Amino acid sequence: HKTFRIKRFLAKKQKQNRPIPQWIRMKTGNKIRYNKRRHWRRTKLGL
Amino acid sequence: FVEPSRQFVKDSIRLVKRCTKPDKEFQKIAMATAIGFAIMGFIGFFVKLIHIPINN
Amino acid sequence: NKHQIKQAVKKLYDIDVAKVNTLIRPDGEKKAYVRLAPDYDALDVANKIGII
Amino acid sequence: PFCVILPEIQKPERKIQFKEKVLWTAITLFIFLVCCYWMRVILASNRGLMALGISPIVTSGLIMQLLAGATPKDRALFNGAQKLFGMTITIGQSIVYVMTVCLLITIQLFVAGLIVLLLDELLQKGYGLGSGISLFIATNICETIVWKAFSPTTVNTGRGMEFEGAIIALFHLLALREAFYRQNLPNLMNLIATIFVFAVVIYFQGFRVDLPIKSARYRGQYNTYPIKLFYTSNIPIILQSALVSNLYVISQMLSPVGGLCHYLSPPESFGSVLEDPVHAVVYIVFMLGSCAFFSKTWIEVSGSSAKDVAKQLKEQQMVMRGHRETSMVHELNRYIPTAAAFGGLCIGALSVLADFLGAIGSGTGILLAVTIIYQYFEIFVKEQS
Repeated sequence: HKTFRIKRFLAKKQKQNRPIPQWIRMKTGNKIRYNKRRHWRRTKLGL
Repeated sequence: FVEPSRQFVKDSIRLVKRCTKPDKEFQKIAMATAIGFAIMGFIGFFVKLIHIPINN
Repeated sequence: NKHQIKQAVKKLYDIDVAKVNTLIRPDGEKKAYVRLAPDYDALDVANKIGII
Repeated sequence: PFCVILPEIQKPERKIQFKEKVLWTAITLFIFLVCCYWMRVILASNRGLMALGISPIVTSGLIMQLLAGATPKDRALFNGAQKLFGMTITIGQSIVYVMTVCLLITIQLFVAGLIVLLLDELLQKGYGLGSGISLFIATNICETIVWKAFSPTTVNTGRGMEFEGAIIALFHLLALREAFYRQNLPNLMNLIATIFVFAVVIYFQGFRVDLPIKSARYRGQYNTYPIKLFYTSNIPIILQSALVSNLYVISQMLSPVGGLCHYLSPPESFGSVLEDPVHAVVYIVFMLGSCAFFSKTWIEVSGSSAKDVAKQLKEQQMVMRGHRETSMVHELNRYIPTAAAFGGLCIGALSVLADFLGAIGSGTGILLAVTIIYQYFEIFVKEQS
């Protein structure tokens, strides 16, 4: 039992839980080395 | 009983529809391939025109 | 909605639709299963579209 | 136990520039072409000590490999065993020449025993102009390219002057009859038809179904596995139909354009020949069906079927975007089996179109030439960034 808004929030939170693309490490001024990753057990969503 | 025949041609049709073909793209791809073929044929013509002057 | 999806499919691919089922995927996209009319082969239509 | 007394030869193991291969490996064939079954000639060569030397050298390798497949101990028997059949193949053509005091003629074969044996192993290393197909393209294109140069250098006349050429003979003819009789030296008209065949074949060469493929571990770039429309190299398909045609002819000759059994024969005429279609239309039907039959069976034996391709992709860790490993085969089966059947049919149909139009090379054989020259084109483009 979910609402549409909760489900959309969950979908957005799911689409953000991926590693960075590797080619971004090759850019000219890149300071990132890895991804704000979230684990369902380690950290809980704001609900 | 002729159904497999009716199958085969139909599958062939599908392949032609699924196969990527040079459409504007026809001009570009065909021209590039024809230029390559022409230069390779010119190289072949040049390499195989060396033994003639022995008879003249 | 199902009416709009059915009409859009009919107009875009010049075909008939038997029915439409819809779900909203857990990534937020909406997926539609469009069952075509019995007198239409979904395999040939898919080949026309480009898939399969 | 008696075969462990023959050594082998060495090979280089270093990077070699392409210029050396393109400049040096393409030469030294003039010695075999010093002298340049007339219908059967298209198989390997024309002269009956020179003989051919194309089929036997690769035949020795095929025999040694099949004996191996029927380990350092067996490895030492590879390069050593070719010399065992090297003398047999050379004398094989000569003794055939004898049957259909003559023993003194055998002295002429002394030089020819080893002329091509040395070149057999060396040409393979480098660019990749091996498998004897480099020899075939050189001679096949030669009959097409030197055909133009024949007219200025031709000395024989027959009935009209030819020592000064025939392409431009306005003084000889003129008024001027540009529509001359193309029964000998058709150089003026066959070039018109053949260029059409070159354009159509290359267009059908680029047909392929691109299958989305991705690495099973990395997210990002997507590659495509190309399934060509032919999906089979032209040599496996066309040879299997060329060999049977040659095998048919030699059988009838031992047991056909004149004074010979004409039950089965390819049509040959300027324009069109038609007296009984029950002969002409049957020829193309058997030609098209055999080609698809040969192409469909080749993938089953060459390890290029849908089942084998998936094993290759699984080994390389490549997967379909949204399919399991087991669904690799099914998607491949959507295109692979029908591409071989239809691709073999198309390449056979191109030969019929090539033969009917009367292009350079009598239609057949140019399909082999256009494909192989394309086969090395993909190497050429990728080696130039």
